[PDB]
Amino acid sequence: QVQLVQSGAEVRKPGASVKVSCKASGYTFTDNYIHWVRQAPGQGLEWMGWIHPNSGATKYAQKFEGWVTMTRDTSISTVYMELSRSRSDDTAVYYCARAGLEPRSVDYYFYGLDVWGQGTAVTVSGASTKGPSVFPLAPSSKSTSGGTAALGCLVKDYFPEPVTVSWNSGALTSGVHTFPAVLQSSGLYSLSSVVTVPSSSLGTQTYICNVNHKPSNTKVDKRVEPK
Amino acid sequence: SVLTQPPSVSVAPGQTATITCGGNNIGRKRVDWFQQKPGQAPVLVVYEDSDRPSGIPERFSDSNSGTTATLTISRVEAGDEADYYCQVWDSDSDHVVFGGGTKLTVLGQPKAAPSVTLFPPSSEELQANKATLVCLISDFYPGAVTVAWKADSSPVKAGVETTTPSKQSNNKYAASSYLSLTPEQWKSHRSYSCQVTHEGSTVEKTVAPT
Amino acid sequence: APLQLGNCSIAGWILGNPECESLFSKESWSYIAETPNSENGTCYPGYFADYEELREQLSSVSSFERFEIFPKESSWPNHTVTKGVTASCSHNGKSSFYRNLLWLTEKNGLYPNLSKSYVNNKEKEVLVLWGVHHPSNIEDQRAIYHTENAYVSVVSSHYSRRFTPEIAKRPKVRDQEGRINYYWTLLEPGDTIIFEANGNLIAPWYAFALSRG
Ligand SMILES: *[C@@H]1O[C@H](CO)[C@@H](O)[C@H](O)[C@H]1NC(C)=O
Repeated sequence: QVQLVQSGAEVRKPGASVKVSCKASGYTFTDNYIHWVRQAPGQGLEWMGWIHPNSGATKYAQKFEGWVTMTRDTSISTVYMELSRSRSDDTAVYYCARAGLEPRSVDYYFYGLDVWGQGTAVTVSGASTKGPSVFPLAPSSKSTSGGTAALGCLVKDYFPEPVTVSWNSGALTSGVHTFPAVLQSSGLYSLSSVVTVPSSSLGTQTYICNVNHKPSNTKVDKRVEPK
Repeated sequence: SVLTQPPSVSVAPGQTATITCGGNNIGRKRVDWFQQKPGQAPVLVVYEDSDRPSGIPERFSDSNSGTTATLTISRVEAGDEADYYCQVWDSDSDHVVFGGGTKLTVLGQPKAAPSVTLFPPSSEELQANKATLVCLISDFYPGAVTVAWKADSSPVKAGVETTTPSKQSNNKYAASSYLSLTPEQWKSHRSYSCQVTHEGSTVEKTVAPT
Repeated sequence: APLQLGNCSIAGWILGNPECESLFSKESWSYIAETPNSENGTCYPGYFADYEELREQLSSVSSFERFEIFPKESSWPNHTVTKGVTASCSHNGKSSFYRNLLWLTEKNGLYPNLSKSYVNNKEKEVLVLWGVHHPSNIEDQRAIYHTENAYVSVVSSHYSRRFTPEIAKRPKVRDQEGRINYYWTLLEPGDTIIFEANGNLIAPWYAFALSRG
């Protein structure tokens, strides 16, 4: 059946040349336009441009004009999308779509997007493997919702993913919630783990969070004390 | 052109949900709707006048009604839960402008309210010429919130990073927000506040240096 | 015998307006003046060249035969003929177009240069009508015809004209800011009419063989 298979995941440093392929099969390659869209993580779709295999014509969006370039190859039925210059904000999933929906009237002569690809994970945010810096979010101040207090530690400035956080070497499993990390503009991840513990036990019970970052072989344990 | 879509629309199973797409869009102007499930490529659901292409149920209909675009799904089921986008063709530049997006939530559990816990920068982090504020949001449903940081009642948008909501163990949604500030900036202001808005209601947490 | 044409005008019945043809057709007639304008005549805004001259020639025509000068499927292989319809010429709630004129659009992202001709062997003068589209916006011109410097050339032994349509936004008439100017000529028997265009051409579909004696 008609499908578009895209290139694999890509990791690049800022200023690098990001090139994404889009192979077409199941239909005559030189029939319809191919559109490219970019989706920032957990954000909307941004149109980039279109290229027609039959003619080679290209019309890019204003935001992407200049630094993006769409090429085509009828021999292999592949269209390319090369970003000459890259930045951290360009980290997104890139889709190639076929405009196989023929119009009906000259008043609305547009070829709608019907067949989509699978996406290409482009993560620029160029950094190197780095160990995590763990800082304790103390249970101090008025953190009492009644009998219970909240405490945790902050895993900051680590790369790549993932990291494993445990409490008291696995002794504390109830009330544990580890949040997903944020990809900062520096290209380094950062997440937080929090545990809801009774406030009465604070001062007598020791709360230690264990962080293991296998990509850097960094294992660190941090004691979270009130004050 | 710019197309505006509600961030989230909640509908109980069996009811009818309507998604709105606004802007100067004339009478018909094609108006194409797409469906994006988590971790999946967008799929076209309706085009032109209704016109469900392949297997989209007849419950899906696209009506313009003036300078607005409307997508209607009747007898909403679990499978309809996804993010829906509106797309038009601005003929002044031949640019395929997409919409903001709408998270259609099919209510399966009672709607909850966000829980906010804000942590001031730690003593050790300040010792490393760094200062970060951690705002943690949990146990809110539907999974769509807006986070706005304030510093002495002044809105702050510099250094703000926020995770997208994710389904937790209890099938609710959680998110986190961070404020990256210099040590001088942290103690320069008298107070720092984290504001979370969910389904209209707003929950505010404020911390101050010592 | 007279020629009664509904609410329609001479142009509407000769262009092939969707609502005009459902009322009347005829071969032998002597009177043609029914309604001047502001009626179902032109479902698409435009200018009819030599309308009064055509009215005089069409008056008192003894024999009238409608024939397909250019077959829809056979004539244009590398262009899309089914895409040409408009809401301003809608018939029975569905977008339509003139029955005697066919809109030519691009096919598969290209609009190849076309060269079609008709040789008159009917022993009767043949009425040929066509149109040239003037897009309201430049982007619509690129979408349908894939060329900005559009040219339409109609050349014969007796008639010869080259059209260079220009994009110009005009006041909305029948919900269409674009315009299609209509032109006609009479093909003497034994003569051939040549159509050459890279776009913006409303190629003829049906022609009329007529005699004035
Ligand atoms: C046009 O013709 C229809 C019937 O064919 C008639 O009902 C209508 O009155 C006519 N219009 C005018 C303005 O006379």
